[PDB]
Amino acid sequence: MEVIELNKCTSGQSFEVILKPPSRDPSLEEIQKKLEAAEERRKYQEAELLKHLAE
Amino acid sequence: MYTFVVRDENSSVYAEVSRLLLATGQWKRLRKDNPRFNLMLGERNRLPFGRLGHEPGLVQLVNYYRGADKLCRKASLVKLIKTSPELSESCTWFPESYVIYPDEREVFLAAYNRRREGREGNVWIAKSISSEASELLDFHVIQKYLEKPLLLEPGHRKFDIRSWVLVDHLYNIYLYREGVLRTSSEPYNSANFQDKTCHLTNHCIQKEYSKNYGRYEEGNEMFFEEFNQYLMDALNTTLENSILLQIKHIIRSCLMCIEPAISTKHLHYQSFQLFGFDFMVDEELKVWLIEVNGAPACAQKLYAELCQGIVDVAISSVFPLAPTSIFIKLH
Amino acid sequence: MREIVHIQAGQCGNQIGAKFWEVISDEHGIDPTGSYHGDSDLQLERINVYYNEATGNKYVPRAILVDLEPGTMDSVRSGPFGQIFRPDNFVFGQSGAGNNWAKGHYTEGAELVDSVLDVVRKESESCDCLQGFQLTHSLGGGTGSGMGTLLISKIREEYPDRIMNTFSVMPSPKVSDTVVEPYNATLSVHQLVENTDETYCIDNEALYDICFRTLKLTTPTYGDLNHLVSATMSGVTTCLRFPGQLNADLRKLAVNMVPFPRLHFFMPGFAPLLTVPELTQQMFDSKNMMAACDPRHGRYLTVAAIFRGRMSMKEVDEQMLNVQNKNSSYFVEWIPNNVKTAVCDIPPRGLKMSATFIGNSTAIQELFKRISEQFTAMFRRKAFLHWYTGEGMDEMEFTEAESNMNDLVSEYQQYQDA
Amino acid sequence: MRECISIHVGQAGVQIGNACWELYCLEHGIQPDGQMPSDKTIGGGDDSFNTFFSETGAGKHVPRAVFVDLEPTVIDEVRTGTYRQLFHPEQLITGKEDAANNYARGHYTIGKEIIDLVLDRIRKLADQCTGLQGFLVFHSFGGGTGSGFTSLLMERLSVDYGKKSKLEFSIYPAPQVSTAVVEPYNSILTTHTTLEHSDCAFMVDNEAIYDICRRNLDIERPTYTNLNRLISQIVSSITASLRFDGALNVDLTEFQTNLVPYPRIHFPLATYAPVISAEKAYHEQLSVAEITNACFEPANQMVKCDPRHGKYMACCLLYRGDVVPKDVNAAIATIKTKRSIQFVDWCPTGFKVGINYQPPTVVPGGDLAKVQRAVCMLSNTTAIAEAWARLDHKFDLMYAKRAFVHWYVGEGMEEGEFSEAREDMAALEKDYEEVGVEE
Ligand SMILES: Nc1nc2c(ncn2[C@@H]2O[C@H](COP(=O)(O)OP(=O)(O)OP(=O)(O)O)[C@@H](O)[C@H]2O)c(=O)[nH]1
Ligand SMILES: N#CCCNc1nonc1-c1nc2ccccc2n1CC(=O)c1ccc(N)cc1
Ligand SMILES: Nc1nc2c(ncn2[C@@H]2O[C@H](COP(=O)(O)OP(=O)(O)O)[C@@H](O)[C@H]2O)c(=O)[nH]1
Ligand SMILES: Nc1ncnc2c1ncn2[C@@H]1O[C@H](COP(=O)(O)OP(=O)(O)O)[C@@H](O)[C@H]1O
Ligand SMILES: [Ca+2]
Ligand SMILES: [Ca+2]
Ligand SMILES: [Ca+2]
Ligand SMILES: [Cl-]
Ligand SMILES: [Mg+2]
Ligand SMILES: [Mg+2]
Ligand SMILES: [Mg+2]
Repeated sequence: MEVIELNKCTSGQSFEVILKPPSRDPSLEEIQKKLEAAEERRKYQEAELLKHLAE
Repeated sequence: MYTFVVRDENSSVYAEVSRLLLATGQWKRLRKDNPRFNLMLGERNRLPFGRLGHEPGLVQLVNYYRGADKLCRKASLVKLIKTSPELSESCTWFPESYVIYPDEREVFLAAYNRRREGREGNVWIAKSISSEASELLDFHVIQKYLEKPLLLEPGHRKFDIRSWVLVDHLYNIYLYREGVLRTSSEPYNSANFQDKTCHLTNHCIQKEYSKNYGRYEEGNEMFFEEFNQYLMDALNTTLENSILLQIKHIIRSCLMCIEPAISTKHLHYQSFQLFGFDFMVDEELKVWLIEVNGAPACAQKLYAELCQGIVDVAISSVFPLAPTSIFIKLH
Repeated sequence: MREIVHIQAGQCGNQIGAKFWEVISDEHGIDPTGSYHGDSDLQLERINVYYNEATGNKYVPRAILVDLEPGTMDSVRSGPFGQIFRPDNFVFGQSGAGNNWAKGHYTEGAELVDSVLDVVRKESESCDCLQGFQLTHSLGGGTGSGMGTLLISKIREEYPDRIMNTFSVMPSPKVSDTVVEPYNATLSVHQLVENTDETYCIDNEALYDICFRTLKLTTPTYGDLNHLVSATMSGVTTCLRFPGQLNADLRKLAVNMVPFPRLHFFMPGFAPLLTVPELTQQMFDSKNMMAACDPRHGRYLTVAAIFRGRMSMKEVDEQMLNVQNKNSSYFVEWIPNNVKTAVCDIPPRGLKMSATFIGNSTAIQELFKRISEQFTAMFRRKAFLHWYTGEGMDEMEFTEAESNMNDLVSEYQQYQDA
Repeated sequence: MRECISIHVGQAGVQIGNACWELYCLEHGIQPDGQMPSDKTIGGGDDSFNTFFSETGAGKHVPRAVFVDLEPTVIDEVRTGTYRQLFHPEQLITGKEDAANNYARGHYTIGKEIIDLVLDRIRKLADQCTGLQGFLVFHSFGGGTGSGFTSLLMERLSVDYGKKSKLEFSIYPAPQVSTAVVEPYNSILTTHTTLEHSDCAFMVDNEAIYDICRRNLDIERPTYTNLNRLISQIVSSITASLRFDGALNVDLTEFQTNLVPYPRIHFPLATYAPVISAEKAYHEQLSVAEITNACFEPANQMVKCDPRHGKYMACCLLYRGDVVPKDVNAAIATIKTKRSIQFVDWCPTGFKVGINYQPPTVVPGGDLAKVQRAVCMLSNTTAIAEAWARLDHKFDLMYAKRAFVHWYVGEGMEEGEFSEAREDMAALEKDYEEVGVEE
């Protein structure tokens, strides 16, 4: 049971105890595209509603 | 009104237990996928333990112990005994076993030559029966074959013992006072290991292959009353003294070993389980553990009593309904 | 979302509407003069949902009163809390609708509908954040049914992203005014399936039976019927008016109760018509349903139970689990935790504690099937059709409405076997 | 000294943020007006508490925090609360119309309208940092804003601050603690879109906290205030190393280094002990061994699961109070012989320990009693995948009938995103399995 890396300060201390040894984020553009694509689908469905109500 | 679900249609035991709960009138069977249950009689494989104990205001109990497979699997059991300090290599009631992947490949042969050279009986068995190590490895765990078993007379026949054990949610260990002996009706001959009919006591192979099936006792099943009587008349001893003490010892040893791993004493759900222990006895009246069964079937004669007992000590103890014990408390 | 705009149309709409305002004004501590005299501050925390604040600590209901004849609205103004309403929000004609859907929807109502939308617009324009609208009406008459649904259609056009909520009174031969009620109701429901997010189906048949077979009233009046509705409307809108566990709005209500857009017709319930088990068992009983339907003939998609007053909510949850296990076969398995239990600290007047039921059950198809049968009984012989054809309608529009409700019945039947 | 910016999204995030910053001010001796007498370097300084608090000329200590909600009433309570002076108006951002428990409403519809405002307000806090570490995001899984807007924010943060680390404190949905019926939907959706943008995420199941408050605090019906004050303690334990002098977990990068070997498997299990009711007149103080032993009791975990049937990848012990390394090792040695602790056979079977001599601070008039020693264990175990399993199961039940889907599609979302999100969760469950492998 080993105790490694003991660091003592005036607020406390820390250490490590070994018991057994071992055996492309989306760009700003692409996000804007998704947000605008969903907006168009909303506007499309609303337009279909207003068209229906117009009939 | 308590609610339960049935998720194992093949279970003859819990089919009867299910029948009893309904007969009380205080238990209602829901559809198998209804999560709002008090009691799950779950499936044998891939039981969703992770979904239990997450329903608000619902105390949930299940008929299986998560982790009990370590005791109910051949390879795991051998691995459990050899590695657990509680059981250790100093386990004098479990046959010399070795786990083999198609490991213990070197050690098995290292001990094999220590018996052939010593001219000691070097016959082994492997499943998941030969005297040659080459015939076995070409064919799973390898276990030493008791060449000197206890033989019943008349018949000169070998047998094995089945003990039903119930472990409730409080991890109390109950041994059913009614056990059963499954006997091979063909007389034991050491010389022939090709024919397994006299050497297999298992009913399934016995039911069809035994050319003298049902000769001595019905269904090749002898119960505790007769076997005790035979032991008194033939060997001047009792079933309790000569055999049951070792059986209770082995059961307690195995179940206490895995207790901290499977216990549900402070878990968000509760577990109980019926186990099937299979034993062997040599000519020295010494008991050997064969295997542990996770989903055991009972004997037809003993179905009604045991299944009722399961309700009383494992189910009703958690969910009370609106006097001798058929169990022996081992814990 | 904050502000809700209330609209009441027709005789039934204005009578139940007036009663609803009298009840909640009392609960929020508002007198007929519009002045606040309450003891608690919970009454004023979300009072702006139904009330506008005028200068002088006066609270004026954000309500709009509509009818094609002054008769009922004259009685409202002379009623108890008749002076609390904004005089400019009284919009009425002189002709009447003659219990004719076509008159309210196509001819008489079309002439008046614009001036109503003017009042709606004025109220909406001075809202911090409009939630949507609540409409009270019957489906059996002409104004509330015909013009009411016409109103909803044009409100949706001008406010396509706001929630439309209705308290709709279903007609019944037990409490009937005219024989054309099945025609009027059938035409209205089709409008409701397309143009509302939430409809509280208030069956006059159920209201009558409750007054008769429970409250022991030999000859129930409309006042007796409206007493049950007032209590129900107060209970279902509690989570909107008061701070509580839910603390919800119109959209959040619709989201959690409506798994499929067309299936948004609810069975309300109230108790008592006291012990917690008694209060819980009673609220899930058919005898307490405001829609004459047997819940044990259908399945619950979603359920909301709201408790009022002071009680051990531990004991409630136990009883809620209790009634659920009794009715375990009447809930769907494919919507986990579809039963909501909620509490409000403010009890209604005259009751120490109460409970309100709001269920989305497939059993409500019995209501639409009942209306459909009465519709077909007359329509197969084209009876009383001349009242409608004389207003410009033709038989095809009736056949469509008949089909649409049959489809609605089929849609409820689909999820009853799943 | 490297600064940390905290972001609180939705009702759950904000209300938890309130409890945490209330506790932070009590731990660092900061009065509600922002004045800190013990601090001598007026107007600045690079002390450990400066990681969370910036300073003004009047000796005022301002939390490096941003509260965001698509609805005013919750944050309005902060504007008028006890610590109203603590926050500058620009830190508190409110909308007028929430997401109605709809992920799509929070992410797409309402999200795009306010996302640019949030970033600019965050940018202002970032510009006041000499060396920004990263972000601590507080939100719920179930809420429309907490799920919808958070995932959108996490994407933009990865764009504008690609080098910085991002940690999550996420509230897992529990039917007993005020849930919407569609919260399983929102949980799966937000996890799938946030998964590659979060370096480490601490899940807190409301169910676990609820039962702990009932069992240990004798509160029959725990309120959000009860739950949040307990959660704040766990949060405080985790962030203590960033706010106080120490050597373990000194920066956000170390959390990933010490707890997360595989990037996708970044959900450490948190276990806290002890929790004692303040109403309890006669209480006996628990020892090091006792509180350390409790770290392996499921009833003390932030998420209910069984670590005995999984495998550890990492374990961190965070002690506060009268604790010495000697007693820790003796406790661990005893535990390894009684408990079932199995590590993966490609990781060092060990424990990284951190001790802070200052005992846990409790809110005056709170439900928690003041103890002399407490411990928070952070263990990355495959057992936490159980929580994903039950969550995904509820998803599958509703989605089979496409229930409530129209509410999401109506906001511009597609059915494809549902299946896309679920498959990733299916892959995530599979990742955990690969790691923690009649008769
Ligand atoms: N622990 C804790 N959980 C909370 C708190 N507030 C809400 N929750 C949980 O968060 C989930 C709902 O998310 P909310 O944060 O309330 O909703 P939101 O993020 O504001 O998004 P909206 O739908 O727009 O309101 C529920 O499962 C609640 O249990 C809180 O103060 N403390
Ligand atoms: N708790 C909390 C807040 C979020 N839950 C919702 N917010 O409003 N309604 C909600 C909600 N959740 C649900 C889960 C199952 C069944 C119904 C549910 N409801 C709907 C509900 O509570 C309600 C209450 C009063 C009504 N007149 C109509 C509906
Ligand atoms: N519950 C209830 N139902 C009513 C009331 N008044 C009328 N009704 C019902 O409403 C239908 C008549 O519609 P009504 O509102 O009177 O005609 P409208 O003025 O054109 O809307 C009939 O089926 C009545 O049973 C009332 O005060 N309470
Ligand atoms: N060590 C042994 N010595 C002698 N016979 C044995 C031994 N182990 C098992 N058997 C015999 O094998 C039969 C059951 O063996 P078992 O390993 O349980 O088969 P299976 O693995 O197919 O269940 C019993 O009838 C028993 O007599
Ligand atoms: Ca005219
Ligand atoms: Ca300073
Ligand atoms: Ca990144
Ligand atoms: Cl960067
Ligand atoms: Mg009339
Ligand atoms: Mg009339
Ligand atoms: Mg919110």
